[PDB]
Amino acid sequence: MNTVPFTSAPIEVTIGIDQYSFNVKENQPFHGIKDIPIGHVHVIHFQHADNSSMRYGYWFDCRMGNFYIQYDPKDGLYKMMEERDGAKFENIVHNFKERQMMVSYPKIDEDDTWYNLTEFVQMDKIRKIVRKDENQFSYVDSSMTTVQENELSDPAHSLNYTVINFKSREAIRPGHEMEDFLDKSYYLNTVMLQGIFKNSSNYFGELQFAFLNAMFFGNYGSSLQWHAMIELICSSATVPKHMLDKLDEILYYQIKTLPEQYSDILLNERVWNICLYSSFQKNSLHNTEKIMENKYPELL
Amino acid sequence: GAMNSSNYAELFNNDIKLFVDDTNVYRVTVHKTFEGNVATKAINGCIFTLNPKTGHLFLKIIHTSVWAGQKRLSQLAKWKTAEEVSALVRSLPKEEQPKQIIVTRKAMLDPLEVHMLDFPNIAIRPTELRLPFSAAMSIDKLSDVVMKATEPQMVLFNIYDDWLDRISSYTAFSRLTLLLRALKTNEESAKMILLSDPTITIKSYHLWPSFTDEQWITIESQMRDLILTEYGRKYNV
Repeated sequence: MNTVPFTSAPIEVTIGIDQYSFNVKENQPFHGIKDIPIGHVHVIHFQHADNSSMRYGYWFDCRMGNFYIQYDPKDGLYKMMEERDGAKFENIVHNFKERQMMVSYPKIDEDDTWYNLTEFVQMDKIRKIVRKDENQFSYVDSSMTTVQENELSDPAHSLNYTVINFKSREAIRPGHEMEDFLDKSYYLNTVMLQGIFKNSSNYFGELQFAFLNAMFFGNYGSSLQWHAMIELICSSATVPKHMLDKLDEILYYQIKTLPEQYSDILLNERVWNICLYSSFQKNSLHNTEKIMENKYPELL
Repeated sequence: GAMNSSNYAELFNNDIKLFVDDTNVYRVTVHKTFEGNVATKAINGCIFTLNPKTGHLFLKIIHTSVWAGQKRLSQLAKWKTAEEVSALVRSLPKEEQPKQIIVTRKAMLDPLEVHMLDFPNIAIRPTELRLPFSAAMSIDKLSDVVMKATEPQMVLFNIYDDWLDRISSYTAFSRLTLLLRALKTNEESAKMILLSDPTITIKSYHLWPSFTDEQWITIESQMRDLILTEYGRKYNV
């Protein structure tokens, strides 16, 4: 059970830790989050009370180092930092715990939600999508654009999601135009799975990461990537049976977790209608079709 | 974006462009089977690919053999159209390749875009214009070469005959679209108007009769009359 101490909380802020969130008051004696489950990536995220613009946050894995948050009054944000001195860090956390100035990661024992959302998400893959190699943790915010968005402008601050484009030479073999456009199996299985991702676990990890960035930060490019990776599978006639079963589970937990009031901006009508009702896999996503029909029948 | 009434003169500028009409690619007769079910029998079709500035028509004849043993033919017909237009562009010298291809039907956009990925600088555009190119098969000489084809064939025409010697490509296109609109609205009447006077013939190397400038004005008047009448009937107005 790992800990992310906070130096202080000088500005009023809503703090997220994975799917949970807490309001902290200006100069409230808040000194961090304890009992963070080992074995998963986590995201700690912020929305300032005075500027509900720029949700931002940090993907991290407590197995990779000792991380803490400290407010920077110059850049005006809560920054994640690594403490390289083990004994200083242990002594900081022990003191804050003894004074009970930390919130406890509020996981219910029965509750597999976070595992279910991050099953395939690895820090090493996050750090290749979010390039800042001097840190072990990854900063994301509402405004960061994707490599794909940038092609259609500061490359250092980009989300390097795998570019998916259904009307690209990558997606379409010369001489198989109609075949490859109407059945994306070539593109899914040869180009993306065998060629780029190497396996379905890496593909799902990027899909899950894109969703979480869309949900937690309202990152529009992330939402585009999540939908494109769903659509590429649903538009393929030939998908491994384990992949379809796993996709159905992944999407079910994503749709279950999405705030009801954000379905309007986070769910693409065309993609979901095509995926559940027209696509090759219209009948392969039973759990997802059932939760979508009971939670968001308007969209459909 | 879309080609409309606003940007109509763009058709007659010096940027090579082609219209592509796929209406006549997949043609069938619907008939009863012995068992009283319904079946289709394909007939020869054609891609209508037209340079509106020069009148150069690339009539790719679609022989019924291309449909043999294929499924979802109305879908295939769009992709076959896109394949053949892509093949035509690749066959043209670079300086003859179009900068834009305008499709008369929006369903041709994705098929043509995917076939033309190798040509990212050729713009594929829809049009808001309701162009009467479906009536191409009412031009006797084009109908004849399509129906007689025993194999896939490309036939080259100038759909304006020698009109550009006397009129601009704006006026030539306006005459063509009026003639085709007439032929589309009442084929029998339109053909009657075009041939009624036996002294005005079609040259062996032409599609339309050899009208004088004055005879064209009469003809064009008679076509406008035909179109307005028909319209009053269609709508009772």
